[PDB]
Amino acid sequence: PQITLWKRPLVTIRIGGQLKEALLNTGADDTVLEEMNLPGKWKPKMIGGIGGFIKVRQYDQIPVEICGHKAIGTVLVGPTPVNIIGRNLLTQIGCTLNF
Amino acid sequence: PQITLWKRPLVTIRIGGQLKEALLNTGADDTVLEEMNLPGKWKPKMIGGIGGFIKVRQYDQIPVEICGHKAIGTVLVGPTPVNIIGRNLLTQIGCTLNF
Amino acid sequence: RQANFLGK
Repeated sequence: PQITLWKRPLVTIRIGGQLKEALLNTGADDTVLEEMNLPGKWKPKMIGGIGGFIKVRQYDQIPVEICGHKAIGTVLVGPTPVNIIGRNLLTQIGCTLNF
Repeated sequence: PQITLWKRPLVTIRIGGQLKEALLNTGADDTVLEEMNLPGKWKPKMIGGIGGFIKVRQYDQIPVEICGHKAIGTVLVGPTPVNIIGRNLLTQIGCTLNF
Repeated sequence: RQANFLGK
């Protein structure tokens, strides 16, 4: 697909048959999802942006289906206003910026 | 050019004769640079991120060259962790996301 | 991690 930047680059992802809308975010090193219950061991982590830091839980080797593409990696869960797909998963689906 | 996301997408930009490192951020609506002076009148605005709600200075119609592609639009200046090129300037240089 | 997301 070719996604233009006139609008926020929102696409549908699927995590364990829970389907949500998330932002394709080249400005994010990590993927951060608003509250969901993921299984497995989760470790506390702090991540910052504009405004400061939020506490999130880091879940490792979590399958994420982004637009037909099978993604598997680290997913952070916390009080993020919008769901974010970061560079960790973006690189796995073969995503680039082209101009 | 084509930019992969294994590393953060930092590029050199020229703004007011000055060269800076900035990050191509498709998860940012707007372009925010770290503290600096620029030519103008400016309106104060508030914008929010993962952390919350900062105060920035808004400059309108400012020329910025990104990897030599010419843009002219809004540029906010404030307490951003890194220089960020948002979607308002990314669209002008015809930047897209592909996979 | 700095997931520099922004709206406004």
